[PDB]
Amino acid sequence: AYTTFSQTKNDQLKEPMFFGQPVNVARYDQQKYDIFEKLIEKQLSFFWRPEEVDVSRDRIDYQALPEHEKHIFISNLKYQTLLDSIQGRSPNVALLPLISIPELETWVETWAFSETIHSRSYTHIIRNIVNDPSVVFDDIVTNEQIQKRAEGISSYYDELIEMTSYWHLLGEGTHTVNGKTVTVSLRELKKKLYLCLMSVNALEAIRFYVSFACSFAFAERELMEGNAKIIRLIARDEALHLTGTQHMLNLLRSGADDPEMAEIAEECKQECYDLFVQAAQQEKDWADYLFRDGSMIGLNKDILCQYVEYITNIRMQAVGLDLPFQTRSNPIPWINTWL
Amino acid sequence: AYTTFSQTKNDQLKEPMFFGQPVNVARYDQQKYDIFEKLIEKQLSFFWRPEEVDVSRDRIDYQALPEHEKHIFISNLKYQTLLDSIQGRSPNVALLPLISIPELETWVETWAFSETIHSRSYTHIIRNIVNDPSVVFDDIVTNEQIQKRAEGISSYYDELIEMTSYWHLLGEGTHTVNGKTVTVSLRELKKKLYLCLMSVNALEAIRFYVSFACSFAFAERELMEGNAKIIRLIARDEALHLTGTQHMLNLLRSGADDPEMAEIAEECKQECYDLFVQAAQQEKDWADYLFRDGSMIGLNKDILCQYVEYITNIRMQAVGLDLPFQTRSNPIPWINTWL
Ligand SMILES: [Fe+3]
Ligand SMILES: [Fe+3]
Ligand SMILES: [Fe+3]
Ligand SMILES: [Fe+3]
Repeated sequence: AYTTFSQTKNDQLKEPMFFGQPVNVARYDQQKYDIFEKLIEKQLSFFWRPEEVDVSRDRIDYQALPEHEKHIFISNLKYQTLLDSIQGRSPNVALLPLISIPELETWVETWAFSETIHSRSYTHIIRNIVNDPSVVFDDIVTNEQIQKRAEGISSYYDELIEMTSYWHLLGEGTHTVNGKTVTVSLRELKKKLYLCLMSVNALEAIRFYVSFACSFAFAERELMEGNAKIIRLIARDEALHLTGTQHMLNLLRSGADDPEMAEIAEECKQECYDLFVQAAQQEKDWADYLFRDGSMIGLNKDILCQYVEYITNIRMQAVGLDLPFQTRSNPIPWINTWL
Repeated sequence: AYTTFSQTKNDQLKEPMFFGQPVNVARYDQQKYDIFEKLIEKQLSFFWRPEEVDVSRDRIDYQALPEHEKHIFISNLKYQTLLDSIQGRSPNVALLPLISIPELETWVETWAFSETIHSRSYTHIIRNIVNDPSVVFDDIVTNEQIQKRAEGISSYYDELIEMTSYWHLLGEGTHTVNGKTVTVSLRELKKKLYLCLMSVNALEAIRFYVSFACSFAFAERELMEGNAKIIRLIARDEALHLTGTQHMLNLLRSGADDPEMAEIAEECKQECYDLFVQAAQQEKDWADYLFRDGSMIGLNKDILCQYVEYITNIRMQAVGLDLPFQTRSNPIPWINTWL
């Protein structure tokens, strides 16, 4: 059974990141892993609000864009909004119940919070460039291309949450539920967690960076400059987010936190590799949708797909996966000005 | 089954606050209840960090305090830390899975986040006034007086979470779990939610304000002035927090959100009244512990108990409960300078 204040006095410096005794006292004078304390402190130092960015020129730019360029821009913004709708809530609902050290617990809540600022900022942008935001927001849910990605990404979270509820209620073992063989295994729940974090790492480290390239390609043409300033702030946060999941995954991998996780991560490695490859392929297929009606100065299906391969290689190496693509230089080095 | 991105395109302006379709798209161009949008905007405008307050003089003050005055101060700070350890995590774990409108979802995550800043600020204070913070933080978990209050407060949250997991997995009905009669009723889950919010409202609106009086009584003597400046910031946040739960409770009460909740709230009213009375009595009994070794200029068991009765009456009226105590003027009007 899960509890919001566990009554056992435990040494929180010896707890594992996940699945230990739920955190009772929230204290910040000591850390098992100070990366999480440093990320909290940095995310707090970055605190920004969308309304401090002038987006008033972007309506004119948007109106002046050719129709296929509107399609590129607004499809990209709808996807970002989709992704951070998930990211605003899911770290809290999915990970918080499983965390057993206070610095990780507070990082996850600071992370999710910073995502709601991202979500609020996409509303600020949408409201300022179209006449009827409802059209945009409704299309996020019903768009065939977008909901393909939503269903895959949300399933990593949903499956972790469902298994968690079974574990908190039933505990480990083979259980009878209405006459069904429900086998609750902590090793399996640990696998769901590790895969979910891998999917979240691809989400922030690859999927959002593909979208940043689209946003900044407009800024390179001196268009949608209010949008670009916001995305600069979002990208600076995203670098913190993906660093956190990088450290979670690698600490789980190393056996330094939980020795059972090290062998789980090895049994999962082909699964994780494949999950990352499928995400990169999905992002490549998304560029076909973005550029279905034509391309724009500085960005097209070919260039963006090169960038998918380039960034996927970097992120996969950083979590110890093999590289799925040929090594290559950055095909859009102008993006570095914005990151 | 709970889902982090529900694929049905729903009119979020017609959803109920709780138990409807989980929020898919996070948008902020429209609200069913704009109180939650206003609270988000205000809490964001208040963003502060504990390290911008100078607490360097408080170690000297603390050292100069007589031993019973140290006991008053540090017991109060341990309780505040206890309470916001719970408040840092519990809104997210307990309420987020049940929310079906985006402005409420984002308020709850902003609320919980602001609580982690409160928790970080108590670490900042503790670290700066004692030599060994571990002694303080360990006593929060093992202190007989403190864990009485922790167990009661956390049980409202824990019971709501447990019933939620049953509801998401099993749905409504009479179910067989390992041969047990598990009756999942949404009417009963709604009752657990409404009582939990009542307990959270007493927590922020009464229990913390009793503790604010203790902190500010030192500031009135020109002692622990760094602590007092932090608690001023915390109290200004707390006024937003309790306003949110006030509106949640009253909207549930009125039947404007969910007509089934209106009749549930009426069937719960004696229970809620009693829960508030028990909390006020617990806070009165806490003053006996605070002042067990003596009192200080401006604050003693009698005065603080008067303030319990005074503030309890105000908060209970604001959520439509009858007043348990005689009407009385504010016994500590100097507290208004700090609030
Ligand atoms: Fe984001
Ligand atoms: Fe992110
Ligand atoms: Fe607080
Ligand atoms: Fe609060």
